[PDB]
Amino acid sequence: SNADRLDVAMAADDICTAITNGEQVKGLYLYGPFGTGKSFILGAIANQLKSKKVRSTIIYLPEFIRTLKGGFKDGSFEKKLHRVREANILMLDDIGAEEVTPWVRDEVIGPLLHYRMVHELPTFFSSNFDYSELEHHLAMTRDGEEKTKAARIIERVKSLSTPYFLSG
Amino acid sequence: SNAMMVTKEFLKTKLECSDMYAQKLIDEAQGDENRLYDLFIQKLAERHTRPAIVEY
Ligand SMILES: Nc1ncnc2c1ncn2[C@@H]1O[C@H](COP(=O)(O)OP(=O)(O)O)[C@@H](O)[C@H]1O
Ligand code: BEF
Ligand SMILES: [Mg+2]
Repeated sequence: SNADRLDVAMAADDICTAITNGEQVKGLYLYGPFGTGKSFILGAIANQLKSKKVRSTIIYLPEFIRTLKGGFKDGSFEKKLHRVREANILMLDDIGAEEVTPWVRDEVIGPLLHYRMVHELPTFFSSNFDYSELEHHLAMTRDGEEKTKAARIIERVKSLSTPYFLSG
Repeated sequence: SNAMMVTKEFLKTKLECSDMYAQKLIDEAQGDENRLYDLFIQKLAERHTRPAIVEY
């Protein structure tokens, strides 16, 4: 895992340096067991960029989804929510840990990911799941339509990211 | 119908998570109850502490 850590460290270094130099980059999909420092590294990237006057946003997906599911009106969340899809640099922290809610998955997340895919907006992820596992998590049921929707999501995630494993 | 099923539904209920995520927690604990409980509380704390969106 020192090797894992080294690989991810130079990935993050390269990505921050490129972003700061105004280059096109692809985000990281960081995955692995609990507590290996995935969220920490996403935070380190955000703070590194901040140090260079580059903006970025980190969504904590469980609470994002909980807020959307529960409903909201006019506060900080609504104001921030309206910026997320077109944020210059976006990170989805702990995808896989949220409650799966089809309308949120398909009306908010899917379109968001499609947008960032086609406009090549850097998008990062952390998860306890690899892409295959995440695709299965995203399907609320065995139903065909669910399988198709989940597949759409995961292909967009794959187009947007390069996967890195951080070991126990 | 057995302790494992119970533990899984308990995690799904209290963390409000998917079956697969709950099973990931269980697998990670590898049969150690205290380890699973500690992990549960770590994630419970994160869930109730973190804002949905943080802008940098
Ligand atoms: N490189 C690191 N240096 C110093 N503290 C760290 C580092 N990585 C993690 N910590 C801490 O270790 C704990 C677990 O890291 P975290 O990023 O939450 O794990 P996860 O991979 O599950 O997202 C956190 O308290 C986090 O702040
Ligand atoms: F517990 Be972590 F966010 F994988
Ligand atoms: Mg994390």
